[PDB]
Amino acid sequence: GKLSEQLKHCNGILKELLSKKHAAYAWPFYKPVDASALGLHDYHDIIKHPMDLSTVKRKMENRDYRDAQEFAADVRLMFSNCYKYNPPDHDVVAMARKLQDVFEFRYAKMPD
Ligand SMILES: CCS(=O)(=O)Nc1ccc(Oc2ccc(F)cc2F)c(-c2cn(C)c(=O)c3cc(-c4cnc(C5CCC5)[nH]4)oc23)c1
Repeated sequence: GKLSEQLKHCNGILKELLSKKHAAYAWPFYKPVDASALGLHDYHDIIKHPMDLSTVKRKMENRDYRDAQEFAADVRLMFSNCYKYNPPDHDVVAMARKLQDVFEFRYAKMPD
């Protein structure tokens, strides 16, 4: 259960993404997209591999990530699903972008 130095960094990023500091734009990402509740027609046809922060959290807490690139691929998938489904002017796309800017900058500062 001991994380590598790179995955400890990633755990730090995840905790920041889930923190009150980012909650104004992170909240739509805290749990899987409920397509039924939202009426997102054909969400699960268009999005083959759903992802959200609760999923990333589970993988990290269970020590299931093999490396940092796996973590980054999941977080990027979460954002790319959002951009792929939604129109460019939707509020959730703006929120995704704000959260992704936090992620990309912090991830880039991972010790190599
Ligand atoms: C906490 C997870 S949840 O149980 O599914 N709750 C939830 C609540 C609000 C969500 O997004 C919104 C953001 C802003 C807004 F004004 C409305 C939202 F539905 C979203 C939401 C998250 N993600 C990742 C998305 O990609 C989308 C897309 C949409 C969405 C809602 N209405 C549309 C339009 C029809 C296509 C554009 N898209 O809502 C979410 C989810």
